[PDB]
Amino acid sequence: PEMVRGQVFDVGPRYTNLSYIGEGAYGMVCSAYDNLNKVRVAIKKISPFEHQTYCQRTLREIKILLRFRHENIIGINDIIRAPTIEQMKDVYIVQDLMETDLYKLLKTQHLSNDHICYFLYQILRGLKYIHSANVLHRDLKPSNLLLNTTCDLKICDFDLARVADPDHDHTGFLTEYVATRWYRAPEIMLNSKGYTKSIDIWSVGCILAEMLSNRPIFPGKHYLDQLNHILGILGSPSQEDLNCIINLKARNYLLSLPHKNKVPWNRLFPNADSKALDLLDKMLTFNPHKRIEVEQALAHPYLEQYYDPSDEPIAEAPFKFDMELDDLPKEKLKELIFEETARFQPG
Ligand SMILES: O=C(Nc1ccc2n[nH]c(-c3ccncc3)c2c1)[C@@H]1CCN(CC(=O)N2CCN(c3ccc(-c4ncccn4)cc3)CC2)C1
Repeated sequence: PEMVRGQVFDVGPRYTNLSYIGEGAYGMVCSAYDNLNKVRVAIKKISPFEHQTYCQRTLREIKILLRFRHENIIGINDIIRAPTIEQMKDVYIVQDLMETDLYKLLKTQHLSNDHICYFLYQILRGLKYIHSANVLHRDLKPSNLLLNTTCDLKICDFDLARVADPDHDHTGFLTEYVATRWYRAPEIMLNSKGYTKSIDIWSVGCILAEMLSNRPIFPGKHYLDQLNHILGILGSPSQEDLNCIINLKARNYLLSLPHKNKVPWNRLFPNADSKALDLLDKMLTFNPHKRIEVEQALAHPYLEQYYDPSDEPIAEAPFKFDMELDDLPKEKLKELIFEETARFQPG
């Protein structure tokens, strides 16, 4: 078994000639040569079985991507693991190899408007399909948007994805959250568990702003500083939005703040297209109930050159009910991971 940066990649006969891409808490991602399709692929080695939370995230990643088939969503081409549950210690997930991600691209290049427009179109096209399956991505950010030189974009990383549950979205003020700080909607800090589609639209708004200036729009240094950044640009919420805030503590907090005027989008982004900023405004709407939905965003004048509902497919088989992985022990989750990966075994 070949080694990369001091890690055993036991991918067997089908995959050889490895090369390091990146790393994270999840494990390591590498490029490899596929000996059955004759093309280079991405392979990531995951070792989650010692903790329930790592098993939940691994089962979410696998279960969702196996049920999706869309041009703007990374697939899972193969999964390698041991023939028995007793011997399964690692899981290797094989995916299409891309050239870079939007995080890396924005460090080296300023994007023209027509690149921004096409990338935004693909993000929303993929998100329409996700949301049509009643699924929430919950961690959209530049490093989860994969790109190639032909400018194809694919959304990856569904380890925080959940089935939408608007009836159980409520939570208290300043409730802990797992998804990436800078892309969190204001309601996450005020009254929301991130169980509605609107959570993803806010993240897309953040990504659009980031493509317009090569800098994150709301770079909070810590948890409440994230809401300081959001309110710093959006200004004080309206009386109507305060009347929608649910929590006594959230309402008291917002009423205690000095009045702050809205920073105009054309001052933050003086060289941006006016239609891009009108769409940005609608995605970065404070009240999640008034925030634009994915189908409305695709229909916005900024994306009119690409908008074609007949070429923006939806899911055939939406997730009807919640996955219910929150109260399952790590041993049960290992069994489910084993069962979900069975279709890739020889025999
Ligand atoms: O899918 C992912 N990345 C991909 C995919 C295909 C690509 N093709 N081309 C590229 C590419 C990117 C950049 N530049 C050039 C090319 C790809 C990148 C990322 C990598 C990780 N993945 C999520 C994931 O697989 N999981 C969620 C987290 N989970 C998890 C979390 C933590 C731990 C953990 N274990 C031990 C200690 C601490 N934490 C274990 C499991 C494992 C499953 C999202």
